Amino acid sequence: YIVLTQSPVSLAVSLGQRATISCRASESVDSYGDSFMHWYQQKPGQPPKLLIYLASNLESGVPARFSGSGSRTDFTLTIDPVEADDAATYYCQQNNEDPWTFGGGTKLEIKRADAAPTVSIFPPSSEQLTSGGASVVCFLNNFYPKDINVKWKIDGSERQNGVLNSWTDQDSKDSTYSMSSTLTLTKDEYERHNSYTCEATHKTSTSPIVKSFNR
Amino acid sequence: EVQLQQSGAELVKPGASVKLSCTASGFNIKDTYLHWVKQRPEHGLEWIGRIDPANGNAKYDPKFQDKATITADTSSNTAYLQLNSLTSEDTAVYYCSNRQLGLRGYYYAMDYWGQGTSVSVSSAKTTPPSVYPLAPGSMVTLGCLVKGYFPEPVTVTWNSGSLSSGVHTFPAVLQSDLYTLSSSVTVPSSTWPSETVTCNVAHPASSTKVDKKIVP
Amino acid sequence: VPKYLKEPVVVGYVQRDSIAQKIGIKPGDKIIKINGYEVRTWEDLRDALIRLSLDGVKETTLFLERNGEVLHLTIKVPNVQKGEELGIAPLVKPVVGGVKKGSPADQVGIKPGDLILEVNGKKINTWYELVEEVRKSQGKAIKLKILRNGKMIEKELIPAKDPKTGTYFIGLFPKT
Repeated sequence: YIVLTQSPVSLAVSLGQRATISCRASESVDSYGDSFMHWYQQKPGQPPKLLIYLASNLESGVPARFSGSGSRTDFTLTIDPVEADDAATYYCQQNNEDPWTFGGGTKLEIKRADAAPTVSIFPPSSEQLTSGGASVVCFLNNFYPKDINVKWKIDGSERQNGVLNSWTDQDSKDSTYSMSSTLTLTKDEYERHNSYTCEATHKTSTSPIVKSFNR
Repeated sequence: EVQLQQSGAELVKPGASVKLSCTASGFNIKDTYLHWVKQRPEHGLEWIGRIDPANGNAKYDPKFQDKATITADTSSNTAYLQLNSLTSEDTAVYYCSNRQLGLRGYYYAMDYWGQGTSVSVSSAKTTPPSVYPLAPGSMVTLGCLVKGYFPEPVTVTWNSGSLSSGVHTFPAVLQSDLYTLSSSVTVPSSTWPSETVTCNVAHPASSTKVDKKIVP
Repeated sequence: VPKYLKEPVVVGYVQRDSIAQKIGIKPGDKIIKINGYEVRTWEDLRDALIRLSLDGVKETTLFLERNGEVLHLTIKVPNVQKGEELGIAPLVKPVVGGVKKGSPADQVGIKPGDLILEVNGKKINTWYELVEEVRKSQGKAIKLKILRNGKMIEKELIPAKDPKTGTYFIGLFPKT
């Protein structure tokens, strides 16, 4: 079968600039003056979407800033200029020969200007306290770059026990990330304390952004 | 307009089988082929096979030739994917698709995908999610916690879909054989709490469809 | 890449029920501008159309040449998010440039240089129409009237479903 090796595996490109992704095929994929090689874009949680087909042809509506070149065994997808919407994983695909194969994928990160998080803290719901649990939730929204730190404090003293973090994928419009931080503890010990602090440390600032509530 | 509409998420136990469906609109499958593609969590795309609905001739990747069985029904414009003898490598999102192409001199592309069907292969029983609201204690941020479910996935929407903007739904996390995620909505603080803000949660495997409105 | 992309926008084909047909664009029309975007090539047209849609323009003026006059028509800007297009194409005469060996067309003796006049008693003027009729054949035999050196010849052939193209194929490639 035709092996498709895709390069690079990952890259970070600044808004406005050029992205180059290559696909190598183990055997030729040409027939009667066409290359049976195509490029897909896959956004998080979405099905693949065709961009280029038969090496070089734009799918309807796909902007000219996308182009495909190559023949035979060596193919390139160019994205120039790159925009916020291009945050995604890209795949080459060949169908010259059965079975149809995909390349391994290339994950494109969009480099944008640094942006500090918007922090929000939320107390446990009555609905949760009634059922016996106590989750304190902190949203760090719309920041760049992805790297961020969160510290919890219960009455001024630090806690990392029972903290879980989850990052979104890069936003297709503003190129930012977001992060939820969830502190889970028993209803029991939650009601034994008053001050609940969430503080975010991000490249944008030496001093942390702090959000609190008193129970 | 062309659509490929796939059946809902499936929780299945190891060793068994599942049958997924794909229903096509705006074209006759009989005039073309339907394809099935596999995508495991954190993995890329793998072609499973195609079928010609006109003659039932299905072709596979030799690696799937015996674990996947592809059938089609022209009268109901529908293709099926049957996975048998399920292992944990079979846990994935499954996509049906159609492509049609014009060649040199008359280039065109028709390319359509279903939304995908999630298949979880597990011994574990189904547990429904708990759905808790998040409220503060010119822009207001509100949330919705979805706690302790199995398996994935779950769908969260705000005001039945009237809010797709300013919405962050975070990837689930696995804590002791249960899943937890949350979602945040940011609206103009004139709309809240003047008007309704409600998170809609659906969990296929436990057949749950709870709504939870956010109150001060 | 196809060479028409860098050529002037002379309409050869108008898709049926397309924005183009609705407003009365005809083969022979030379598209020269749309909104404030000069159209010298098919590529310019494509790029302008995508730009307008993405900038949220709903309606704009299309400038044509017809019998040496400029015509101004208001068009809906095609929705690129739905893949919607204007519905015009450059002329590709139904002249055979190549015949794949072994193909249904090869088997019935179709040769490079043939002019396909008619498919199933339906006159065609363009390669797009031939393609359309093959796509709609349902894998049943189709009749072709062919012109070879001024002589009228009748041919009948059965389209094969081709896994590469996802559709019926008879084995013909147009002349460029």
